[PDB]
Amino acid sequence: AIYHLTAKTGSGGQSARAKADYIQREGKYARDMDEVLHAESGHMPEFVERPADYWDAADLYERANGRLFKEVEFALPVELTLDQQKALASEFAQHLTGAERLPYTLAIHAGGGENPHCHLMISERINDGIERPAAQWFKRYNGKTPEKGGAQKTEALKPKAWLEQTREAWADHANRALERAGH
Ligand SMILES: [Mn+2]
Ligand SMILES: [Mn+2]
Ligand SMILES: [Mn+2]
Repeated sequence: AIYHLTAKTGSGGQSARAKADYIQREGKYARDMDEVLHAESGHMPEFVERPADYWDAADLYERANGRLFKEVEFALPVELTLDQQKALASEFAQHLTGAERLPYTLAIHAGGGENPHCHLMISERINDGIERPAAQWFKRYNGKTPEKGGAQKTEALKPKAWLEQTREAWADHANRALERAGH
């Protein structure tokens, strides 16, 4: 079957922290988590103690005309069990952020019960393993001396072909998961 996937960037009055708290049902929404079946983040730099700490910095330090994150949304196969959905979502997140270790946060939602879906926000900053304070992470990159500037930005999510290529990738992933699940 077809599992539609869409995507958009957040710079108008978009707040990374608010978005992260909403999809994970954290913070103010801590008293309404039934909609969240799973949540996970990855590739977070050392200064981050909690995923939200990364989004807080992004909101407090990224320049106005900067890309706070790329939000991706995709439906999950209903036949799959929750564990199978968890593995699939994680697997696909790695597919999009694993090469360049782009920090990300994803959450799986129980759309009613007939429409399970996944929200995934990707930070377009390359984690090179070099420690940088929160106030320095989003500064401009310094090619000559990486440790003295911000994390380098990635252009991998900007190409025009990226959307359909991601859809084809998601399809290949969902399909693969379905067959080895018996379906
Ligand atoms: Mn892959
Ligand atoms: Mn990884
Ligand atoms: Mn949702």
